[PDB]
Order: sequence, then structure tokens, then C-alpha cells
Amino acid sequence: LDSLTKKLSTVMYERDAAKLVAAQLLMEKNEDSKDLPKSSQQ
Amino acid sequence: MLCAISGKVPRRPVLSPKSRTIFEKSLLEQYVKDTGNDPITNEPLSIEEIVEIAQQASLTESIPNLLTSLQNEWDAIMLENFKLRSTLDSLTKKLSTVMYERDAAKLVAAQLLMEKNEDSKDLPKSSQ
Amino acid sequence: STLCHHSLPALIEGQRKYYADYYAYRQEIRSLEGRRKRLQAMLNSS
Amino acid sequence: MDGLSFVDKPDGYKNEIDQLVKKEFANIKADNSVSTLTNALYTEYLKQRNNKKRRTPDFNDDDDTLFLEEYRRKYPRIDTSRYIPNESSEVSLLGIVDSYLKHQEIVLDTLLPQTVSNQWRINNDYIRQTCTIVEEMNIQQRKQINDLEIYRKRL
Repeated sequence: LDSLTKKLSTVMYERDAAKLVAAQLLMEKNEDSKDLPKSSQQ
Repeated sequence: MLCAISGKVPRRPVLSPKSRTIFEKSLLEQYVKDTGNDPITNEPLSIEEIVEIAQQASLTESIPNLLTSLQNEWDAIMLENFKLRSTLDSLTKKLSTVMYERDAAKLVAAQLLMEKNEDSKDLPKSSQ
Repeated sequence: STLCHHSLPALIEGQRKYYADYYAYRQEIRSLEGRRKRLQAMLNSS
Repeated sequence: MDGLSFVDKPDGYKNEIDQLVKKEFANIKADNSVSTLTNALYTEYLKQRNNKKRRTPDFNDDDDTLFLEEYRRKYPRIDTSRYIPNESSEVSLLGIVDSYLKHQEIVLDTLLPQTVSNQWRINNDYIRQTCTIVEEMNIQQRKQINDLEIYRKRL
């Protein structure tokens, strides 16, 4: 039980930490997206 | 104060010298007979190696010792051990959902590391 | 046990985050050293 | 991998991140016969029936019944004997286990501190690493926006 309870706890916490990794990068792709739009027009 | 095999309070505790873990005499000697090792740290242990080291207040209503006390000891053992087998099958299901979403997230990070780093490079290319 | 391995993973990824920005900081310095020479060549054309 | 929990201080972006994880997961799609009845009695969840002479409450039904009555006597003499050696002390054997339960209980609340001091000794160290990377990433982002506007002014 407690062998995989660590393997349950360390997995979900590293998942939520990696869930934040996407949330930064999805907004970094966005700020790279709209800047290239406003400049390539001008 | 407790045993490290069943989770009891031993009346005759024994200490092994290779890993200091206090266990009951019949519980430590039984493990050494079946598989020739200390169970906790998986080191070698014998019966002659171990070192030998509680008040139970009887209820006033002590036929209760035959009928009412004897059944519930075999009742609380079964419906806990059956409850535990439901816990072990459910957690490996929750392990399979932990591992799948972990691989599902890393493919997003591996896909978004290719998206952002090229878009910032295209910001360095547009000036030229 | 959670904070035991959470420090374990975060200590290795700190350099990998910093070096990716450091390599991105080197390429932006290469444009800044490259663009200024063209404005230096305008006063020689005068 | 590197995502800072301390310095980054929305639940909607968690819900924004949870869909994209799901959109990739929508794609990726030893004992004897004692072990048999202890499983079977628990699954059926039915208590086993018990029979007692007292419950029957029958006197002189026949000859077998007469034998059953005797069983009542030597159990009550033994119960009065066990009620005799319990009433001899009757407070002193019960008080020595109450102090026994006090010394057993404090060890767990001793173990409640040793984890709690050590787990915050983990988070105290990572937060210093959490603030160092945010300092270096800020000067990286500060130098990043400067170069993006320098090269436009240079051209």
C-alpha cells in the first residue's frame, strides 16, 4: 500500500508541477504570437 | 512499544542486531524460518542472532469471552482485510491514471518547447 | 516524502531553464553586436 | 519540468492546462482454506448465527436439556472466580495501563514534530532556489525586451 502511495503522491505532484509548465509556455507562445502579427503588418 | 510486523503490542519483544526494529518473538522467528533474511532491510538474519528484550485491563463483563469477544476478532480482521484488498486494486488504477497523464503532459512540454523557441527566433529574424 | 523528491527534480531543472535563456541571451547579443556596425558605416559614407 | 510554485502568485489557467492534458489523453486512450472463508464471509457481509442456552430459555424440556443447565453453573462459578480476582485490585491494574497508554501516545506526537520540522526544512531550502531563478530569469527577460527594441531602432 504505502510503497505505491509514495508513487501515487510523487506522480500527481510532479503532474501538477508540470501542469504549471504548460501554463507558462502557452502564454509565452501567445506573446510571441501577437507581437509577430503587429510587426509583420507594419 | 510496538511490533513492526503485525502492528501489535508484543508481550515478548525481540531485537535483531542487523536492523534495529522491535518485533514480536513468534513473528520474527516465523519470518526467519520461511525466508532466511531480515524482512525489513533484507539483510541476513538467523534465529540465534536475535536478542530478547504491558497490562491488559479485563472488562467487568467477562460466555462474553466465548460468544461476543471471539466473533468480532474474526469479524474485524476479515472486513478490514477485505477493505484493504479494495484499496490495493483501486490505487493501482489510480497509479495507471497518474502515469498516463504524466506522459500526456510531457508530450505537451516537448511540443511547446518546439513552438515557443522557434517563435522567439522568428522575432530575432524579423529585424533583419 | 513529497518535499524530498520535489526538491530533487527542481534542483536539476533550474539550470536547464537558465541555460535555455542563457543560450537565447547569447543569440540576442549577437544581433546587438551586428546591427550597430551598419549605423557605424553611415558616418563613413558622409 | 521547471515550474516555480512560490514566485508564481489563477485557477482558470489550471483549467486551461487541464484540457490540453486531456486532449492528449483522449488521443493516447498465501494461506490455507482460511483465506477462502474469511474472504467469503466478508463479501457476503452476513454475521454467523450463535446459539446460547440462556437465549433458548427452556427448562426441563427433556434429558439433553438437563445436561445444558449444568453448563450454566460452572460458568457462573468461574465467572464469580474471575470477578473475584478482578475485584481484588479493581483500580490498580486499570491505572497502570492508563499511564502505559500515555507513554505510548507521546511518542507519536514526538514523531509529529520530527516530520514537521524536517518537511519545512525542505521547503525553506527550495524557496531560496525559487527566488534565485526568478531573479536570473528577470534579468534574462529584461535583456530580452531591450534587444527586441534595440534592433528595431538600429534598423
